[PDB]
Amino acid sequence: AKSKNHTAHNQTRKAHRNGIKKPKTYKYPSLKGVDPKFRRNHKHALHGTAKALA
Amino acid sequence: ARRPARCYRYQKNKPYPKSRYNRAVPDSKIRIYDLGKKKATVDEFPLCVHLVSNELEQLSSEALEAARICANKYMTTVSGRDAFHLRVRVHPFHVLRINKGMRGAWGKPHGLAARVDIGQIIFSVRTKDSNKDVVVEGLRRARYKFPGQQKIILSKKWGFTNLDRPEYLKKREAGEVKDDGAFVKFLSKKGSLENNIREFPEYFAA
Amino acid sequence: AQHKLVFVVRIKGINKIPPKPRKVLQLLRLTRINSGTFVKVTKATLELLKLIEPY
Amino acid sequence: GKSHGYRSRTRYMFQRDFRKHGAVHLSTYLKVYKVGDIVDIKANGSIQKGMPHKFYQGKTGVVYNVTKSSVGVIINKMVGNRYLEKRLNLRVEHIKHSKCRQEFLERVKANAAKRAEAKAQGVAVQLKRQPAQPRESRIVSTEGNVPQTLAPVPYETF
Amino acid sequence: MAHFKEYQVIGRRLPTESVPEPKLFRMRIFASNEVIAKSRYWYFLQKLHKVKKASGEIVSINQINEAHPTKVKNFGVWVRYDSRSGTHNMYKEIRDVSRVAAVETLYQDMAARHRARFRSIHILKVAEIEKTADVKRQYVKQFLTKDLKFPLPHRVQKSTKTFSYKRPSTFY
RNA sequence: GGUUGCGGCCAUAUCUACCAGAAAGCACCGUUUCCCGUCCGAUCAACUGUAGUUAAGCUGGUAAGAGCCUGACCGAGUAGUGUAGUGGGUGACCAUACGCGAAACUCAGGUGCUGCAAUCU
RNA sequence: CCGAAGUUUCCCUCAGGAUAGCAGAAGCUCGUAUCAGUUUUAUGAGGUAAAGCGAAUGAUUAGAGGUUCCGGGGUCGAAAUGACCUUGACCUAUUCUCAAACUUUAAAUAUGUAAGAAGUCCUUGUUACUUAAUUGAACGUGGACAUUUGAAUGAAGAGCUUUUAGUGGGCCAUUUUUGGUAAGCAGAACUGGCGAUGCGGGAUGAACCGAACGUAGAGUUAAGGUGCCGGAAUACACGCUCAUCAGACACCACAAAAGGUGUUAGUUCAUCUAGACAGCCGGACGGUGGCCAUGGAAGUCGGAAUCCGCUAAGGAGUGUGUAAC
RNA sequence: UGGAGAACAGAAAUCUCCAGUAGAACAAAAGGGUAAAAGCCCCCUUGAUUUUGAUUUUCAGUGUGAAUACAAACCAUGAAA
RNA sequence: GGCAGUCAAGCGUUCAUAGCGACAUUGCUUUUUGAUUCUUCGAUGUCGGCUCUUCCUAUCAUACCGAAGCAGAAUUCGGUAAGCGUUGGAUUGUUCACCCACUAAUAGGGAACGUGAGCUGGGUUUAGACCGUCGUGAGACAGGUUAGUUUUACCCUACUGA
Ligand SMILES: [K+]
Ligand SMILES: [K+]
Ligand SMILES: [K+]
Ligand SMILES: [K+]
Ligand SMILES: [K+]
Ligand SMILES: [K+]
Ligand SMILES: [K+]
Ligand SMILES: [K+]
Ligand SMILES: [K+]
Ligand SMILES: [K+]
Ligand SMILES: [K+]
Ligand SMILES: [K+]
Ligand SMILES: [K+]
Ligand SMILES: [K+]
Ligand SMILES: [K+]
Ligand SMILES: [K+]
Ligand SMILES: [Mg+2]
Ligand SMILES: [Mg+2]
Ligand SMILES: [Mg+2]
Ligand SMILES: [Mg+2]
Ligand SMILES: [Mg+2]
Ligand SMILES: [Mg+2]
Ligand SMILES: [Mg+2]
Ligand SMILES: [Mg+2]
Ligand SMILES: [Mg+2]
Ligand SMILES: [Mg+2]
Ligand SMILES: [Mg+2]
Ligand SMILES: [Mg+2]
Ligand SMILES: [Mg+2]
Ligand SMILES: [Mg+2]
Ligand SMILES: [Mg+2]
Ligand SMILES: [Mg+2]
Ligand SMILES: [Mg+2]
Ligand SMILES: [Mg+2]
Ligand SMILES: [Mg+2]
Ligand SMILES: [Mg+2]
Ligand SMILES: [Mg+2]
Ligand SMILES: [Mg+2]
Ligand SMILES: [Mg+2]
Ligand SMILES: [Mg+2]
Ligand SMILES: [Mg+2]
Ligand SMILES: [Mg+2]
Ligand SMILES: [Mg+2]
Ligand SMILES: [Mg+2]
Ligand SMILES: [Mg+2]
Ligand SMILES: [Mg+2]
Ligand SMILES: [Mg+2]
Ligand SMILES: [Mg+2]
Ligand SMILES: [Mg+2]
Ligand SMILES: [Mg+2]
Ligand SMILES: [Mg+2]
Ligand SMILES: [Mg+2]
Ligand SMILES: [Mg+2]
Ligand SMILES: [Mg+2]
Repeated sequence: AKSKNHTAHNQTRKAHRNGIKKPKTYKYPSLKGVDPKFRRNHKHALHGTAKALA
Repeated sequence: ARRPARCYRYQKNKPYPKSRYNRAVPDSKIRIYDLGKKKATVDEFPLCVHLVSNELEQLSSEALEAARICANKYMTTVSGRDAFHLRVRVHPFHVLRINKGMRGAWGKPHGLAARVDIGQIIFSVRTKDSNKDVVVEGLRRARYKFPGQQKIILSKKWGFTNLDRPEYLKKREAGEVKDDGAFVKFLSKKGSLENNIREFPEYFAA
Repeated sequence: AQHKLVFVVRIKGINKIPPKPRKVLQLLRLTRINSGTFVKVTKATLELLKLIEPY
Repeated sequence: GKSHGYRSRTRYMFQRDFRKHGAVHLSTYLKVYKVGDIVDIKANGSIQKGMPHKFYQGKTGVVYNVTKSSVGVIINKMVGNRYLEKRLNLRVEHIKHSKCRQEFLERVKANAAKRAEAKAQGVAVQLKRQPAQPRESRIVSTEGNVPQTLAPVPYETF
Repeated sequence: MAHFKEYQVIGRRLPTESVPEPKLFRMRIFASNEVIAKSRYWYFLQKLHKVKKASGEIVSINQINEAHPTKVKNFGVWVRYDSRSGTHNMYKEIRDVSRVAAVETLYQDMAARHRARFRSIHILKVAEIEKTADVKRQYVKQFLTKDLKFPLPHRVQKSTKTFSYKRPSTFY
């Protein structure tokens, strides 16, 4: 027989039990999707700075 | 018969006008909205009386016609066909549907209705001030054709203009009004000076 | 001078409160019928008191 | 059946403003985005390439990447009971620098001045903003301003 | 409401830089306390002027006592109120020793006779009718005749006990 | 201040009708061997600043001008709306309380501002 | 002691599963952070409510003026890019009324971001990237600035992980809302509930109002009540209402149009101490024949109204009206 | 699209001027977008290619489809950006 | 579907309202039929008639009245009224219908569409069979036709008497 199709009733209450957690931030995010030409150079730049604080 | 009007009394649905989406709708019962001496000039008929809705509701096209005919007939018998101008101020644009089980229940067009607010003018009549009692009676007779409560109100304005009776008089004593068939054109203190002096010679002359 | 301090009493119990006023009531430490607190008046606190007026 | 294409329900959202159709003015292309900049996303419907999905319209995020024609923006999207990080590649015509940040920096600067000025002058300064306060007391004279009595008006028809 | 007081309430739009001394508006408000009086003040100001409590300030609230609280006066009272159908003006007359007593009676009357609650009523004006010729209502006029006397027939004395050992008399 | 080149914002800059414009610039304007392009040296190309001209373009000004722009305690605290009641009303709907608050309308004002470079009674 | 779900996606799936969610348990790393179903300040986004249509699109009522090197009725007119009278068309200025799939405008509520040490400023290292370049970009060194370190309120600790149960028929109320004449009907939105929940109130009742529950004592109250049933004023106060079907408290256990010299208040016109309104009372004719009609008219088998008498008083005049001054 | 002009030629053929904010067109529904264009006509072409990654929508943040921005090549076009 | 209002353009020789009544519009009813799917699928016996009681009133008759386009007679509209009656038959399983006839009158309805341990079993609605249409066929038909087991009370209450 026919039934209910859809509702969001009760869904915000479920969502707020274990809260809506903001996603958590770090110093130093991933260089993921950053332009490869930039990344390739940036390796070379960081190499030299190590060989210099030594 | 047709379905009783109680079935379509209240504004339950969003407006459903005739349109490119809603093609095959029947004609309105009311076609004439202006009766009596519609050619009459603004100066002829100072007194305005209104029938006014006191209800948020829908009026059928059939009730508007029936009320029109009633109010006209009475005013023409007791005062004569050229003694008043009657304007119907609501046009039935909202199409009513009818189904005719509940699978596939979207209705077909049944008839037409006018959606009126509280305070909305349904009918207006302008006359000479002699003829107040007649017009008030003819509008009183019309009320029985409509559902809900309507009120009969004597307007402070001159005829169908938007001016209080003293205001209009002063503007006519000055040359600031000119006849434009049934209605009227007012001099604005704006626009080209040349074209104003064409249209309103009697102003300026003073 | 406009008043600088209000005292607030919770006058309604803890059932059938909408989410927004329910949060505000918790932020003012009013979590029980007839509990009360002092509030320093400012635009920031006046708009809280608007939200919880019926309670 | 139902329909949920990529631009479903955008009829008004991606319309140009009235009398503001046609070419994008050049200042849009001379703005310089740098990683870390905060930008607001607002699709220009005239530029079909590089266009954000309608969800991001009116969302603000941070630039994480700069390419020839475009910037990468990070947005936090709520999915279920948590925020996922989304990375968008937008052409610059659909982006503008957020003035929220521009006007915060002016305060950081102004605070620095005040704090320096305070040490050298040799006192102590309040640098936190305060909410609008209750009005203090005040005397209102009636000189050329005797109170004028009003009463409620009767009902009239019009 | 309650037992009424009458209050002068004086307010103004807040000063701007452009307009440093705004015009003061005054109302006489019948209300059972000051808190209600201030609320009514804004209620009416907002019907008349572009102003609202947020953009305005009360400069004064003062209770106005009756000048002669044991002189019997005939008051005219003009009222606006909302029926179920429409809105009406009305003149009524009330004989009492104070404006505050006249208004109590007015409110009770409009409730009795027209089922108009406090929310539905505006007191437009209250004024002592200085001369007896100017009283327009028969129900007041009849108390202004010379050497008025009248009996109170059919007196009923309230009993303290449930039983009485003699049939009561209604004489006076 | 004018003018040109390149602009920014993109009508306070647009539109209609008239009138004015020193100087310089800009322009129209003269020519067809060459590169080049056309049904057509009209456009586009080249050549001469020489023969001519402010007629037009352009710039400015005028107009109880149209449009546009700004403001107003103008309309209007109106319409609408968030929150509240064992409020009213047969109902349709409405009033009140604590808040937020338009659009049309009306009136007043306005009618390009400005950057880089060069040039000019 | 803690404590749900009837929702998401996929499935020959729709009385079932998997999946995510909600729930328990075990903790772990730390110890007042990072935070937050909230406000504020600043800054964005939005095309719903309203509004608009002498603004675009579409719909729509009415006249007015103007024009056909042409539409057509009337009639002259050899024919005429003729002569006009009149009806559609078209243009101009107006006018009445509308829109879920129209719109210049445009709320309220809801909604993104920010409000600092992972900061700010100064200084000058690295690179194969970038620059005309000793320019930038990104990441650094060293230096400086620390509690009023950059709004409010709160913080019951904050953060992190593994694992597993039940559930995956829902239903109701207020508000927004679609289909339908409507439904205790069907279907969505946000919140609160019932389900899973007793207790006081609404006689009674899953969901309404109040309020959520260890065992007791005392006090005070909520919602609802206080003639008697029944704990509590046959309290106080101003009015209204008499029903030969009165009425009597939300949800809720229904009544309308239309009417009433029932009674109460009120609005606006009118009269009135120079005497009204009632009622009893007399008279209600004379007269440039003014004036039509000659079957009569100093009103009638039909009237277009108009003079003149003494007077505190009128009128060519109806209730039967010989056809008649 | 309209106006005013030109043998046959007329309401409609083709030529010309003026007005024209898009009232047109853009394969195909509808909505959006577009005027020295995204429309119309002309010239040259094969980026409708190679190598694999990241990203957005639908979402479990799986797949498929579709799409976005780069990298490393090799090309097209254009005086060039 | 059924029944009733309001308004009054007209009809009614004349005359809106004796009697009627267009265009409209407000309701009531649950004797129609739909709509819905809440209850019952470890079963509430499923049409009609027969029998019998009681209830409603929206009154067909009978009582007493008002109105009339009420002279009389006949009739029509309306009030209080459900006290009292409301039938015999032909055809059909019928409900409904239809006709004959008598009558003061042959009103309308409800009570689990009253009433199957009260009947009956004509219809419908198992299994046999025929026809027509449909189907290649097995078979289908809210199409026609014919034949087809109707069970139990001694308990409780109710009622009737003792
Ligand atoms: K199913
Ligand atoms: K379903
Ligand atoms: K009516
Ligand atoms: K508008
Ligand atoms: K329009
Ligand atoms: K699970
Ligand atoms: K599961
Ligand atoms: K409960
Ligand atoms: K209860
Ligand atoms: K309470
Ligand atoms: K009892
Ligand atoms: K995908
Ligand atoms: K059923
Ligand atoms: K069953
Ligand atoms: K018989
Ligand atoms: K047999
Ligand atoms: Mg389900
Ligand atoms: Mg489905
Ligand atoms: Mg019916
Ligand atoms: Mg609907
Ligand atoms: Mg769809
Ligand atoms: Mg593409
Ligand atoms: Mg040339
Ligand atoms: Mg010139
Ligand atoms: Mg509540
Ligand atoms: Mg618990
Ligand atoms: Mg499969
Ligand atoms: Mg089961
Ligand atoms: Mg809209
Ligand atoms: Mg929309
Ligand atoms: Mg609207
Ligand atoms: Mg929303
Ligand atoms: Mg499981
Ligand atoms: Mg399922
Ligand atoms: Mg299940
Ligand atoms: Mg259901
Ligand atoms: Mg269950
Ligand atoms: Mg009850
Ligand atoms: Mg007691
Ligand atoms: Mg009534
Ligand atoms: Mg994915
Ligand atoms: Mg696809
Ligand atoms: Mg059983
Ligand atoms: Mg059984
Ligand atoms: Mg049984
Ligand atoms: Mg009866
Ligand atoms: Mg029944
Ligand atoms: Mg039965
Ligand atoms: Mg049996
Ligand atoms: Mg039976
Ligand atoms: Mg039985
Ligand atoms: Mg049988
Ligand atoms: Mg058989
Ligand atoms: Mg025995």
